[PDB]
Amino acid sequence: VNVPKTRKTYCKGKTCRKHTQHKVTQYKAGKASLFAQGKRRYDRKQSGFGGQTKPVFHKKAKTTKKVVLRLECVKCKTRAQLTLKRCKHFELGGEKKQKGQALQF
Amino acid sequence: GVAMNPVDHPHGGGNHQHIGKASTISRGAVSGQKAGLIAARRTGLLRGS
RNA sequence: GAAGACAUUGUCAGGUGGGGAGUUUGGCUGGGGCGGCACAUCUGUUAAACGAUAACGCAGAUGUCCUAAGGGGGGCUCAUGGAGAACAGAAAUCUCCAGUAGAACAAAAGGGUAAAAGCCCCCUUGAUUUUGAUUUUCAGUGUGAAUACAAACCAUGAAAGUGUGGCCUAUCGAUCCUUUAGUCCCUCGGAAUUUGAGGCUAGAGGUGCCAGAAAAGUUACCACAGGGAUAACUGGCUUGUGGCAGUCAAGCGUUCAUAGCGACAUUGCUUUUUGAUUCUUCGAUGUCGGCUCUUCCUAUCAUACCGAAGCAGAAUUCGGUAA
RNA sequence: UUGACAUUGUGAAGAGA
RNA sequence: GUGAUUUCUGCCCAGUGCUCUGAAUGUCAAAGUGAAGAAAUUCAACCAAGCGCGGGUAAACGGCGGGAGUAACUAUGACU
RNA sequence: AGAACUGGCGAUGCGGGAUGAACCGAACGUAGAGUUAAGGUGCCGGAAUACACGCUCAUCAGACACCACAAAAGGUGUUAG
RNA sequence: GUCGAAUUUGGGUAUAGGGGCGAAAGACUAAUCGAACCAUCUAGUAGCUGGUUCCUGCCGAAGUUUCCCUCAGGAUAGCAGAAGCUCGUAUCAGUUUUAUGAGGUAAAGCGAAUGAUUAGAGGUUCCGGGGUCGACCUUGACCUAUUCUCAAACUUU
RNA sequence: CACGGACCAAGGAGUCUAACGUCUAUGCGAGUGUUUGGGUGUAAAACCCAUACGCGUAAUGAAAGUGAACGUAGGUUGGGG
Ligand SMILES: NC[C@@H]1O[C@H](O[C@H]2[C@@H](O)[C@H](O[C@@H]3[C@@H](O)[C@H](N)C[C@H](N)[C@H]3O[C@H]3O[C@H](CO)[C@@H](O)[C@H](O)[C@H]3N)O[C@@H]2CO)[C@H](N)[C@@H](O)[C@@H]1O
Ligand SMILES: NC[C@@H]1O[C@H](O[C@H]2[C@@H](O)[C@H](O[C@@H]3[C@@H](O)[C@H](N)C[C@H](N)[C@H]3O[C@H]3O[C@H](CO)[C@@H](O)[C@H](O)[C@H]3N)O[C@@H]2CO)[C@H](N)[C@@H](O)[C@@H]1O
Ligand SMILES: NC[C@@H]1O[C@H](O[C@H]2[C@@H](O)[C@H](O[C@@H]3[C@@H](O)[C@H](N)C[C@H](N)[C@H]3O[C@H]3O[C@H](CO)[C@@H](O)[C@H](O)[C@H]3N)O[C@@H]2CO)[C@H](N)[C@@H](O)[C@@H]1O
Ligand SMILES: NC[C@@H]1O[C@H](O[C@H]2[C@@H](O)[C@H](O[C@@H]3[C@@H](O)[C@H](N)C[C@H](N)[C@H]3O[C@H]3O[C@H](CO)[C@@H](O)[C@H](O)[C@H]3N)O[C@@H]2CO)[C@H](N)[C@@H](O)[C@@H]1O
Ligand SMILES: [Mg+2]
Ligand SMILES: [Mg+2]
Ligand SMILES: [Mg+2]
Ligand SMILES: [Mg+2]
Ligand SMILES: [Mg+2]
Ligand SMILES: [Mg+2]
Ligand SMILES: [Mg+2]
Ligand SMILES: [Mg+2]
Ligand SMILES: [Mg+2]
Ligand SMILES: [Mg+2]
Ligand SMILES: [Mg+2]
Ligand SMILES: [Mg+2]
Ligand SMILES: [Mg+2]
Ligand SMILES: [Mg+2]
Ligand SMILES: [Mg+2]
Ligand SMILES: [Mg+2]
Ligand SMILES: [Mg+2]
Ligand SMILES: [Mg+2]
Ligand SMILES: [Mg+2]
Ligand SMILES: [Mg+2]
Ligand SMILES: [Mg+2]
Ligand SMILES: [Mg+2]
Ligand SMILES: [Mg+2]
Ligand SMILES: [Mg+2]
Ligand SMILES: [Mg+2]
Ligand SMILES: [Mg+2]
Ligand SMILES: [Mg+2]
Ligand SMILES: [Mg+2]
Ligand SMILES: [Mg+2]
Ligand SMILES: [Mg+2]
Ligand SMILES: [Mg+2]
Ligand SMILES: [Mg+2]
Ligand SMILES: [Mg+2]
Ligand SMILES: [Mg+2]
Ligand SMILES: [Mg+2]
Ligand SMILES: [Mg+2]
Ligand SMILES: [Mg+2]
Ligand SMILES: [Mg+2]
Ligand SMILES: [Mg+2]
Ligand SMILES: [Mg+2]
Ligand SMILES: [Mg+2]
Ligand SMILES: [Mg+2]
Ligand SMILES: [Mg+2]
Ligand SMILES: [Mg+2]
Ligand SMILES: [Mg+2]
Ligand SMILES: [Mg+2]
Ligand SMILES: [Mg+2]
Ligand SMILES: [Mg+2]
Ligand SMILES: [Mg+2]
Ligand SMILES: [Mg+2]
Ligand SMILES: [Mg+2]
Ligand SMILES: [Mg+2]
Ligand SMILES: [Mg+2]
Ligand SMILES: [Mg+2]
Ligand SMILES: [Mg+2]
Ligand SMILES: [Mg+2]
Ligand SMILES: [Mg+2]
Ligand SMILES: [Mg+2]
Ligand SMILES: [Mg+2]
Ligand SMILES: [Mg+2]
Ligand SMILES: [Mg+2]
Ligand SMILES: [Mg+2]
Ligand SMILES: [Mg+2]
Ligand SMILES: [Mg+2]
Ligand SMILES: [Mg+2]
Ligand SMILES: [Mg+2]
Ligand SMILES: [Mg+2]
Ligand SMILES: [Mg+2]
Ligand SMILES: [Mg+2]
Ligand SMILES: [Mg+2]
Ligand SMILES: [Mg+2]
Ligand SMILES: [Mg+2]
Ligand SMILES: [Mg+2]
Ligand SMILES: [Mg+2]
Ligand SMILES: [Mg+2]
Ligand SMILES: [Mg+2]
Ligand SMILES: [Mg+2]
Ligand SMILES: [Mg+2]
Ligand SMILES: [Mg+2]
Ligand SMILES: [Mg+2]
Ligand SMILES: [Mg+2]
Ligand SMILES: [Mg+2]
Ligand SMILES: [Mg+2]
Ligand SMILES: [Mg+2]
Ligand SMILES: [Mg+2]
Ligand SMILES: [Mg+2]
Ligand SMILES: [Mg+2]
Ligand SMILES: [Mg+2]
Ligand SMILES: [Mg+2]
Ligand SMILES: [Mg+2]
Ligand SMILES: [Mg+2]
Ligand SMILES: [Mg+2]
Ligand SMILES: [Mg+2]
Ligand SMILES: [Mg+2]
Ligand SMILES: [Mg+2]
Ligand SMILES: [Mg+2]
Ligand SMILES: [Mg+2]
Ligand SMILES: [Mg+2]
Ligand SMILES: [Mg+2]
Ligand SMILES: [Mg+2]
Ligand SMILES: [Mg+2]
Ligand SMILES: [Mg+2]
Ligand SMILES: [Mg+2]
Ligand SMILES: [Mg+2]
Ligand SMILES: [Mg+2]
Ligand SMILES: [Mg+2]
Ligand SMILES: [Mg+2]
Ligand SMILES: [Mg+2]
Ligand SMILES: [Mg+2]
Ligand SMILES: [Mg+2]
Ligand SMILES: [Mg+2]
Ligand SMILES: [Mg+2]
Ligand SMILES: [Mg+2]
Ligand SMILES: [Mg+2]
Ligand SMILES: [Mg+2]
Ligand SMILES: [Mg+2]
Ligand SMILES: [Mg+2]
Ligand SMILES: [Mg+2]
Ligand SMILES: [Mg+2]
Ligand SMILES: [Mg+2]
Ligand SMILES: [Mg+2]
Ligand SMILES: [Mg+2]
Ligand SMILES: [Mg+2]
Ligand SMILES: [Mg+2]
Ligand SMILES: [Mg+2]
Ligand SMILES: [Mg+2]
Ligand SMILES: [Mg+2]
Ligand SMILES: [Mg+2]
Ligand SMILES: [Mg+2]
Ligand SMILES: [Mg+2]
Ligand SMILES: [Mg+2]
Ligand SMILES: [Mg+2]
Ligand SMILES: [Mg+2]
Ligand SMILES: [Mg+2]
Ligand SMILES: [Mg+2]
Ligand SMILES: [Mg+2]
Ligand SMILES: [Mg+2]
Ligand SMILES: [Mg+2]
Ligand SMILES: [Mg+2]
Ligand SMILES: [Mg+2]
Ligand SMILES: [Mg+2]
Ligand SMILES: [Mg+2]
Ligand SMILES: [Mg+2]
Ligand SMILES: [Mg+2]
Ligand SMILES: [Mg+2]
Ligand SMILES: [Mg+2]
Ligand SMILES: [Mg+2]
Ligand SMILES: [Mg+2]
Ligand SMILES: [Mg+2]
Ligand SMILES: [Mg+2]
Ligand SMILES: [Mg+2]
Ligand SMILES: [Mg+2]
Ligand SMILES: [Mg+2]
Ligand SMILES: [Mg+2]
Ligand SMILES: [Mg+2]
Ligand SMILES: [Mg+2]
Ligand SMILES: [Mg+2]
Ligand SMILES: [Mg+2]
Ligand SMILES: [Zn+2]
Repeated sequence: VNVPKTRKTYCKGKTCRKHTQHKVTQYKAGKASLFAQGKRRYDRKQSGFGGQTKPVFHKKAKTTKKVVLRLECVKCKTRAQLTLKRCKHFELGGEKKQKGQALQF
Repeated sequence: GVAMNPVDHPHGGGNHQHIGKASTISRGAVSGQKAGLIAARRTGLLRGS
């Protein structure tokens, strides 16, 4: 899929509930800090003797991942998350196609 | 060792008589793995006077 | 004498470490294995005119793709064919007439659509917010997908309207964890402010064995619990295969269908072939061949008596009663 | 096996961004 | 490892190992230093062996091909 | 080997099919008498070697569902058409 | 087979169980060895075999659904028993009748669509291509009305 | 032509426990439970009893919290007596 870099859609901002303009970015997850409780519970488990403790995934069948679009309000600044379907290729601000064009070169 | 059973020697793999893995063992090798040519720098017939 | 704050001894840290320790090494399956996916699904048919419905039944398909291939309005009408125009020819671009869809709608298939659902152009982001209900599957759980509403806020058009993704039937994902957005909210429990952390709601990162373990081999040195739910002899059904024999008589036999034969077809028998199957036996029916010995079968190699001959004789060949 | 820390005291030169 | 004597022991170091006073900054812990912080911490640099690179090594484990051309009948191919 | 509908067997004896899971008949407390089903009535064996019209003579005749097989093709045997 | 040496052998002594010892057979280590013997953890676990003790009376099944590292096992719904409770013909019903729907199988159809399929006859190409001649005949391609036979994944009916 | 059973006697297998579900009987009832303990005794009995505690009499949120009468504790339709 190709998506635009901007879209006008409803905002849940308590200041403005109405269709606003949105800066459309793409989601990427954070660095996952060491001090989240699970990670310091895991590192506890992982210590001493007895080798690996929690499992290790192997069997992955997925080619792709779902594309989550963050929408940042231009004015009220509040961000909302939207998710796409699955796709192998996704570009935001891609070049719009054109009909009737000569197959090039 | 190549004539023994696998229990008795690393060489002891049977069904033909062959060592089956490099006969040149490392220096950092562990007691029980060291058999054959041990630190061997090179191997084979030399003829070096 | 040598040696010297090195080394050694100590504790963490990185590397090496089948020498040694654990453990593991799918399922279905006309036995297992190999293949395959009938394991999660979709179209058509099998399916026996509601619904359901099986086999490793038949023909196929899915882990995608699309800022428009989504949303709305408008104009237009598509396959294809006939007759017509400089170079222009089978094939270029232009015209008229015909044209019920014979085209197109991502893809599998089926359905659906003609002042459209098709082609083309114009504007947009209903592929949005909120949170319940309903259908399929169903246990009437989950999940996926879908339908009709409500409450907002938008698009489109003169408008009535229609739009909560792709015309419909497939195109997918728990807990634990992490992560991002939301409410500016609660909690760190002697009391506070900041940093940090723990919550609530909603997404994402994945489990395709698709209701979602973290997993290589070998054993002829082997073991146990079981199994005739199950393979490897016999026996049983079946007889494709193998073996044996009919019928029709085109043809062969110089002549001449049938003395002796016999194509195309077609009806059979047999169980000394091989398969197919898996009923019996896995708390055990001694597994090849031979030797030895008996007896039975007849689809007769010989021998007794015959009929037929393309039987002069001789030899041979076909046949009958004959085991 | 390698690094560190500790056993670990006393001195001298001459070099590193 | 091979297995008296005799005779011979070819080619191959790309792989798997073994081995090397062989170029490197490429990667690379803990202690250590630097930056930011109210600190907890975060962020960097620097850095051991090892890996990575390079050399040797087959009486190390092991390997020694698929294709085609090519001499006057054919055939084969000393030849490429 | 595998589905559909119902009926059964399994879990169920009884009468019949000689024999028999599943067929036909019928389902079952203890008994008497009557009557029957399916199946039978020469003899084994309870019940007419009953009545009636034909057909059939086989040097393996035939004889009763499931059921314990036979086909094409022939017959101047005999029978009717 | 060997029999003057890698000979045979007494006794003393040494090596102990993931250990020993082995001129190598997984051999031997007290009739025990691809891990000894003894006791304990131990009544180890068993979706797997086997057994499971009196009588009568009444009722009476299932091998199916869904989920499961599920396929010799469970969960789940169904079938079944028990206990009853609220009521007293309220309501029903493995059935018909009448009214009113829905369906695309059997059959049927192919001089109806589609797809397949035998045979001639008529008519333009005056040919798609070559001949006969300094335009007539074959070949095909189409077209018109007919003809024989078909369909689980064709179809008006 | 599947397994156990040559024979006889004796022995020989759904138990107890802790926490529970439905149902039932009983006591008391917006309450209930004497038996940890104490009193007492004809002494493991029986008899008796303070303070507590447990569960119930309030729910709901993750949590800070908040916390059940508009109405004869409601309206319509059924309902035994
Ligand atoms: N040998 C010498 C004489 O020749 C004789 O002659 C006989 C042979 O030549 C020939 O006999 C053949 C024989 O050759 C061959 N190997 C076997 C075949 N079945 C016999 O066939 C003959 O004999 C048999 C049996 O008797 C008959 O049934 C048959 O009709 C006949 N043609 O046919 C003759 C009999 O018909 C016999 N062999 C023998 O007894 C006699 O003494
Ligand atoms: N004889 C008339 C024909 O048969 C029917 O007419 C009537 C009956 O024959 C038919 O009976 C059917 C029976 O066939 C079959 N069991 C299906 C269905 N359950 C029954 O019908 C009935 O079922 C039960 C009562 O039994 C009720 O709950 C249901 O509402 C009723 N329709 O129910 C029909 C209505 O009462 C069909 N409707 C139709 O073909 C036509 O009218
Ligand atoms: N529909 C009324 C009924 O029609 C019946 O008649 C049926 C047939 O006789 C009639 O068939 C006619 C045929 O008569 C006439 N000679 C030729 C015509 N093409 C056919 O027509 C029919 O068959 C063709 C396929 O063959 C279909 O394509 C067509 O749709 C169909 N109507 O089609 C009729 C049904 O549509 C009877 N006459 C009678 O029961 C009553 O009138
Ligand atoms: N035999 C003549 C030749 O054969 C074919 O055509 C034959 C047929 O295909 C054609 O048959 C008819 C036709 O006459 C009529 N006018 C139209 C109809 N649709 C055709 O139908 C044909 O095809 C359909 C499937 O599409 C079949 O269902 C049908 O049985 C068949 N006859 O007509 C021809 C004679 O029956 C070739 N198409 C063509 O070269 C030429 O006509
Ligand atoms: Mg407004
Ligand atoms: Mg610790
Ligand atoms: Mg550690
Ligand atoms: Mg959302
Ligand atoms: Mg969606
Ligand atoms: Mg050996
Ligand atoms: Mg070994
Ligand atoms: Mg070996
Ligand atoms: Mg060997
Ligand atoms: Mg061997
Ligand atoms: Mg050898
Ligand atoms: Mg060797
Ligand atoms: Mg090795
Ligand atoms: Mg120094
Ligand atoms: Mg190791
Ligand atoms: Mg191991
Ligand atoms: Mg299996
Ligand atoms: Mg295997
Ligand atoms: Mg396989
Ligand atoms: Mg499922
Ligand atoms: Mg689906
Ligand atoms: Mg159907
Ligand atoms: Mg149906
Ligand atoms: Mg329009
Ligand atoms: Mg047309
Ligand atoms: Mg058409
Ligand atoms: Mg569209
Ligand atoms: Mg389509
Ligand atoms: Mg269509
Ligand atoms: Mg129309
Ligand atoms: Mg309006
Ligand atoms: Mg709306
Ligand atoms: Mg959608
Ligand atoms: Mg998810
Ligand atoms: Mg979290
Ligand atoms: Mg935030
Ligand atoms: Mg506080
Ligand atoms: Mg505190
Ligand atoms: Mg804070
Ligand atoms: Mg995850
Ligand atoms: Mg998982
Ligand atoms: Mg699974
Ligand atoms: Mg797989
Ligand atoms: Mg599953
Ligand atoms: Mg193993
Ligand atoms: Mg086998
Ligand atoms: Mg046969
Ligand atoms: Mg047979
Ligand atoms: Mg044959
Ligand atoms: Mg035979
Ligand atoms: Mg002739
Ligand atoms: Mg003649
Ligand atoms: Mg054969
Ligand atoms: Mg069997
Ligand atoms: Mg068998
Ligand atoms: Mg037996
Ligand atoms: Mg057996
Ligand atoms: Mg025996
Ligand atoms: Mg015997
Ligand atoms: Mg024996
Ligand atoms: Mg045999
Ligand atoms: Mg005979
Ligand atoms: Mg004869
Ligand atoms: Mg002979
Ligand atoms: Mg003649
Ligand atoms: Mg002769
Ligand atoms: Mg002769
Ligand atoms: Mg013969
Ligand atoms: Mg005899
Ligand atoms: Mg050290
Ligand atoms: Mg140092
Ligand atoms: Mg020091
Ligand atoms: Mg060697
Ligand atoms: Mg040797
Ligand atoms: Mg060599
Ligand atoms: Mg090499
Ligand atoms: Mg090398
Ligand atoms: Mg090298
Ligand atoms: Mg560091
Ligand atoms: Mg230092
Ligand atoms: Mg070094
Ligand atoms: Mg070089
Ligand atoms: Mg190699
Ligand atoms: Mg080769
Ligand atoms: Mg070569
Ligand atoms: Mg060749
Ligand atoms: Mg060659
Ligand atoms: Mg050649
Ligand atoms: Mg050449
Ligand atoms: Mg040549
Ligand atoms: Mg040549
Ligand atoms: Mg030549
Ligand atoms: Mg050559
Ligand atoms: Mg050659
Ligand atoms: Mg060369
Ligand atoms: Mg069957
Ligand atoms: Mg049916
Ligand atoms: Mg029946
Ligand atoms: Mg029964
Ligand atoms: Mg019965
Ligand atoms: Mg009987
Ligand atoms: Mg019988
Ligand atoms: Mg009987
Ligand atoms: Mg009947
Ligand atoms: Mg009598
Ligand atoms: Mg009768
Ligand atoms: Mg008979
Ligand atoms: Mg028989
Ligand atoms: Mg007969
Ligand atoms: Mg006959
Ligand atoms: Mg006759
Ligand atoms: Mg006659
Ligand atoms: Mg006559
Ligand atoms: Mg000897
Ligand atoms: Mg001697
Ligand atoms: Mg000795
Ligand atoms: Mg021990
Ligand atoms: Mg072990
Ligand atoms: Mg030791
Ligand atoms: Mg010895
Ligand atoms: Mg061995
Ligand atoms: Mg012993
Ligand atoms: Mg022993
Ligand atoms: Mg032994
Ligand atoms: Mg063992
Ligand atoms: Mg021992
Ligand atoms: Mg002992
Ligand atoms: Mg026990
Ligand atoms: Mg225990
Ligand atoms: Mg257990
Ligand atoms: Mg099992
Ligand atoms: Mg699983
Ligand atoms: Mg069993
Ligand atoms: Mg149950
Ligand atoms: Mg009940
Ligand atoms: Mg009707
Ligand atoms: Mg049809
Ligand atoms: Mg149908
Ligand atoms: Mg039909
Ligand atoms: Mg019809
Ligand atoms: Mg059509
Ligand atoms: Mg069509
Ligand atoms: Mg013509
Ligand atoms: Mg009609
Ligand atoms: Mg038997
Ligand atoms: Mg048994
Ligand atoms: Mg027995
Ligand atoms: Mg026995
Ligand atoms: Mg006994
Ligand atoms: Mg016995
Ligand atoms: Mg006895
Ligand atoms: Mg209780
Ligand atoms: Mg006392
Ligand atoms: Mg109280
Ligand atoms: Mg309030
Ligand atoms: Mg008020
Ligand atoms: Mg009321
Ligand atoms: Mg009332
Ligand atoms: Zn806003």
